[PDB]
Amino acid sequence: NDLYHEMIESGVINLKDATSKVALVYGQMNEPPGARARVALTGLTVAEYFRDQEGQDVLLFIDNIFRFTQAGSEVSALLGRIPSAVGYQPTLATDMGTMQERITTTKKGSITSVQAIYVPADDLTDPAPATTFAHLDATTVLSRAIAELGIYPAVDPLDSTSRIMDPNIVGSEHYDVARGVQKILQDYKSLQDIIAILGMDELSEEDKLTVSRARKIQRFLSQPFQVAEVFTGHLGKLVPLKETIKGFQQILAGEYDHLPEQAFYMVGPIEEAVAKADKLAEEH
Amino acid sequence: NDLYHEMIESGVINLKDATSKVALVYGQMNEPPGARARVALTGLTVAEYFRDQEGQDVLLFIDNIFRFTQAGSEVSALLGRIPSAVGYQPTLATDMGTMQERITTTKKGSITSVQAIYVPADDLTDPAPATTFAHLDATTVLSRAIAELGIYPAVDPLDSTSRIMDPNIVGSEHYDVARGVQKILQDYKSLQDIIAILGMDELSEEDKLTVSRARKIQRFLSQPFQVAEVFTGHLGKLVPLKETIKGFQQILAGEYDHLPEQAFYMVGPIEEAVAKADKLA
Amino acid sequence: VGSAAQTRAMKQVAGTMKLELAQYREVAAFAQFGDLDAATQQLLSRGVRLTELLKQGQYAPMAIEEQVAVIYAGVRGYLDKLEPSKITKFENAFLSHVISQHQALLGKIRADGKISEETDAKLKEIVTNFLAGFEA
Amino acid sequence: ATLKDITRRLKSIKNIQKITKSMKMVAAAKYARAERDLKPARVYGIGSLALYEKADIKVPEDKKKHLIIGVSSDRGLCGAIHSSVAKQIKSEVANLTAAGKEVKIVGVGDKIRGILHRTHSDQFLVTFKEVGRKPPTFGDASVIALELLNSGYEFDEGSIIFNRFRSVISYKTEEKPIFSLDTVASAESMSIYDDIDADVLRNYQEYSLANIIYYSLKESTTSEQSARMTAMDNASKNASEMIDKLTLTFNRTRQAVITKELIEIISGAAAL
Amino acid sequence: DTPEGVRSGAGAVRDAGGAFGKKEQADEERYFRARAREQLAALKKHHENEISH
Repeated sequence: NDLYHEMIESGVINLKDATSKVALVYGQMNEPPGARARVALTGLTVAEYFRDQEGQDVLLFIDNIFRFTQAGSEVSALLGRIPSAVGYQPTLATDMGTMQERITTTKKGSITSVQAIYVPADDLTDPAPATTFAHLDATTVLSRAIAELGIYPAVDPLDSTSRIMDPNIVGSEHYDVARGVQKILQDYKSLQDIIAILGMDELSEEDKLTVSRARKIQRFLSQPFQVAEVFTGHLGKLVPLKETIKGFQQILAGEYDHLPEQAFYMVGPIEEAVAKADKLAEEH
Repeated sequence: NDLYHEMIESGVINLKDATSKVALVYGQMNEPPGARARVALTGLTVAEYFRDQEGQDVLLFIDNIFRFTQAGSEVSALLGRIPSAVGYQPTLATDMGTMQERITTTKKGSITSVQAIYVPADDLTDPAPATTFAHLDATTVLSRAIAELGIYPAVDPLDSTSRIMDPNIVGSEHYDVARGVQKILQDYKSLQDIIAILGMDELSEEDKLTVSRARKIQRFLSQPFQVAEVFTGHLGKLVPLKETIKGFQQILAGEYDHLPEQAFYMVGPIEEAVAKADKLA
Repeated sequence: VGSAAQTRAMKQVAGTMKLELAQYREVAAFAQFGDLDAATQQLLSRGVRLTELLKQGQYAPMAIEEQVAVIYAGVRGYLDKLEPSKITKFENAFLSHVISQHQALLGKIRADGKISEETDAKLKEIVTNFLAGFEA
Repeated sequence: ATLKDITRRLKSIKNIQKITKSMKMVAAAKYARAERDLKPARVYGIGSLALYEKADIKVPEDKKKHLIIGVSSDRGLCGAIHSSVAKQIKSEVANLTAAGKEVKIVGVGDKIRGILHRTHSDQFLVTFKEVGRKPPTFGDASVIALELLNSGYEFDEGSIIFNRFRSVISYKTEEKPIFSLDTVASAESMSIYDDIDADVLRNYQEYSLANIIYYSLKESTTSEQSARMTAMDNASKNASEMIDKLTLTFNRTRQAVITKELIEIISGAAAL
Repeated sequence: DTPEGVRSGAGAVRDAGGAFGKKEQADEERYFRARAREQLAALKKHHENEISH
């Protein structure tokens, strides 16, 4: 209901005219297990019509595809199937593929599909999320620990992967900056274990510099969202790709080492990052 | 056999005149599984008569109620039932509730039920002990590790709970003392890992005070038992409640910080603790 | 948040209480004190004060205005000087004092649903006066 | 206690063990160096000691003020190296200040400073940092003593406290008095001494202060390094015991998980 | 050695969420919280300097 009302006021759905740009297929958890296992098929059928019959680009947004697999697990026993590992249906991968292979960009038309996948008990090794990894070109894993740290979005920098992450595709500078960010965060992860025993005032200056830069990068990863304006209270920001690359490259180089870490948290571009630091100094 | 003869000696079971005050129902482990699943009901029925018809307060002491559940699991397989988690009967909660619900104080009479519950593999997440928790006002959880350290009884200070631990029921002073003891023991547990790896040296002098006081409390929780005189060689000490509250007040405040922690082990009231401390010259 | 399912008066103090408590949780998880009064010791003292404020007894629900009053008292730093183990006594005493003497303040808070600047000034007066007179 | 939880704890303690072992190795190297030059420092300090060793000098009856020089490093993880020194300082300031002598403490060692920063901060005149990170030498003691004179505080009576190195495993918190005052330095003992004049006697006491600071530092540093090595070794041993227990628990839990999933699958099959 | 043996990784101390992980978390904060104050004060001095000039 929140999405339906939001799109009505946003204008994506027009109840008066016929310029609506988003169709809605809903089967909630209130629905029986059988219904929750075919709503995804109904939605993707609508998307397929918007791909084959009409040669247009479509965006299929599905929430908790996991429910597609889970609903099958709630009915396999009655269907008469011997339980598979953990408890999922024996026809897990086959049915998931049958659904997912349909959601692709054919030569006729394109379907950019964003699928939310619930990770049961935050266990990525669980069969339901594990199988869906192979069916997705770009994966963004949200870590609870980062969300506990407060970084929103909670994208795990060292777990998210994309097939187009190729210096030939994204460009050498983009690839280099991204890999440098990931490496510095890995080295920070390594350093934390040392910190726990030695103490922060015992590490070498290189170690302290690495920790500081990594923390700055982690804070700068956080970006206020327009949909999250109600939650955070900060206005939503959208950062262009060029500005993102430039800012992270500058932070890696160390041009903003003098700025406090707080300045990089919940900001947009690095221009907002430096500007925030000045405000804190004025309020110091 | 020991309890029967012990009660005969004490006079609780008189074999001459009807002055006996305790009835015995026994379903010991030698019995077949079916019998062990109903003996508790037999003792409950004979208790129920005294509760309702005679209108007299009764103390129903049952041993290893767990065995009642275990007997059910053994017969459930032969009764043609799909096994539940672990392997227990699918009717564990229902049959346990049916048995326990009958053991309750009513408006006719009162039954103070002391039921010993065995935890398999010292595991309290096992379905049998886990379900029993909901049917008990007061719960005492003995821990093997506490017994390993030597503290007897092995009651876990931070796991045992009760429903009359209310400041408007047990009293404000008593409530405050109990909560403070639990708090300091919890903080010591929180510092256990840092101790175990680094050493007590890498702690704040304030933290060392908490550790030192908490250990004294843990030792003072231990008490010589009258039925354990023949085991430990130390005479049992029945401590009145007021003495326990006052002693733990004194220990929490810091009055006996100078005393060694060993002086608090296997003692009665805190006076015996200070006497033992002086004895440790 | 329930799309603003919290009264405005509660929100005003709750946001800052939440931020302070988060910062206190992040910093005061060591128990191995070395020496930063301005940065840490200031923050963790406020965190302890707010935690004692959050502590509540059983079968004694507080009206939203009274919660706003006590959370105000703690979050404005008025109780920072108060002893960490005496915070609870201050909570009870201040609650009683407000309910008896300044019941009109509670009524205004409840009716408006928001602590205005004038109501804030009244609360400042009340808390400061009682805090000064808290310990005879 | 899921296998996940057991695994997490086991991995953490394994990392802790590795780090502590490497730290023990580094502390062992530093201790080997510190013991090496402790032998040259030893006789040099004995030269300072000889002053009151032969010219037996004692504080007359009482001094208006007093100086307590507690030496230690700024790096912990050395058992009670800092704790023992702080305890001795506290006992002395309790022992003194009853007679009226105004004790002042120079906390060479930020650890000593911090330990007494919350009780005896007033008594602290000047605290010297960057101690223990680098092997001490006379010039460092030169800086400490010179700044001590630059303070201008009348340290008529002085006392230096340090953990003298006894063995690779044992250290003693020795205290050496500093009879810096010219009056006490010029007692009956120096009646037979010829060329010494009051001015050069004050100079000699100053140089003695500097060199006794040097000698004390070398003893403390070696003791600190040895204690750190021992403590890290003990931490590694404790981690080893813990990981052994956790590995046993992990094996049991893993086997239990496999058995449980087997039982679930079998039960599902039979029910069909 | 043998792959079967459980292998630890970087960050395990913090991932555990135990006392040592919390100590590392708080210790990092205490250091950089102080560092930010020094950095912020230096920035304020820089701003005052450029205001003067």
